[PDB]
Amino acid sequence: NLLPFVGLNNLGNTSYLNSILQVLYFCPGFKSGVKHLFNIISRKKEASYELICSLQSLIISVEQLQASFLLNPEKYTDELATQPRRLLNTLRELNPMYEGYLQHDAQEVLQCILGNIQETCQLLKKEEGFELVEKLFQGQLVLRTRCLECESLTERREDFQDISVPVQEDMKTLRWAISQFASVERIVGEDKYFCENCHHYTEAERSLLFDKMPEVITIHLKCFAASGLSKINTPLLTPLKLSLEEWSTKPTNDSYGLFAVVMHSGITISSGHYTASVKVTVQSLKEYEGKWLLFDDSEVKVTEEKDFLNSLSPSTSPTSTPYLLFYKKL
Amino acid sequence: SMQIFVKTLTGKTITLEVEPSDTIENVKAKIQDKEGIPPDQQRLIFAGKQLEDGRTLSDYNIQKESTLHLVLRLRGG
Ligand SMILES: [Zn+2]
Repeated sequence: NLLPFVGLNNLGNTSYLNSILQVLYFCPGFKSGVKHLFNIISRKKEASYELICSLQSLIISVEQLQASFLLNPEKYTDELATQPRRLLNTLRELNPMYEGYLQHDAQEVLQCILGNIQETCQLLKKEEGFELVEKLFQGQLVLRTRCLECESLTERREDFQDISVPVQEDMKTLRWAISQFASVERIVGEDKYFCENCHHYTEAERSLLFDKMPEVITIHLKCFAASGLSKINTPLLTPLKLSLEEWSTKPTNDSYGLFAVVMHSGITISSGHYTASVKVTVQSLKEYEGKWLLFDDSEVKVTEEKDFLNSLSPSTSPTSTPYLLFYKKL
Repeated sequence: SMQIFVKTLTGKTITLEVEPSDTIENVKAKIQDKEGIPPDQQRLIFAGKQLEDGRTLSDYNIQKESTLHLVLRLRGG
């Protein structure tokens, strides 16, 4: 009853990395981009590159276990899993916080992996598919400020790789959370704006607008609070399709579809368990299209669309708190 | 000295008066003055990159009206 989907063995408190590695394995274009970069690096070596080499090794390991299970599904009884040992080694080389067997942040290790892939790409380009991370996960924000005295407007451009929205004000929807992120906010009182046109402290309106859009939208859910830090376990009402046109600098028809969720389990923020849900997009590998795989380290469950969407609801109070949502451009 | 914005855990924006020579530790101490979060629990994201302790804001090219995003660490494993 094993599915033909390769889980990842927990190597000691490493579910933070495992759920991110599953979401990245199923991200559309990330495997192809890594293979292209690895071809480049391997030609260069036959003529910092270790994150790419060890991600490529992990990707080929997952592919070959899937293939061998589909060939002889009898040699596989307990689980179909592999170990990301070499890539954990490479992450401890790139960042010493991952040394040992402590618990970490999934969004932080995702940010580390993607930042280092981007640095490797910039190195390869500067030395010379070199824009893998920029095309997949990076967008533009326009951060506009309006002085409420003189009503002048200043703008900033900033890059982003995910939208960090709140889950609570201090049932709510993802649209509410994105409005709390990008709708016009009015900064007053202790947080007055310094206007250079007035040469004074003024009240100001700030608003954000999505300018250039990635192919994958990552929503980082701020499911944590300060009073004394606690975890908010009540989710937002999460949609399957998302449009960001309400907060875009131009009209768009580009909508997004939810394809991956990273969940946290635990009543505190200092410990817990990370799991990944992934939507699936040789004939045996099409009875799964449109279905949701739940990755609990080496264990892989399947789930139907409607059951998965129900398990996310705040009304059916879940113990797995959604933390990272992944939407791809339809 | 310049003014920068910090979008906090509730999405609500605060301001900070900083120097291009202030370090990420000093920025985090000012955020603690305003929010009550210890600097070791703070992660600061600017333009998609996390700001590392030991560096300065000029290292990251943070200028007047730059916005930091404040998140915490949700530990799991
Ligand atoms: Zn003004």
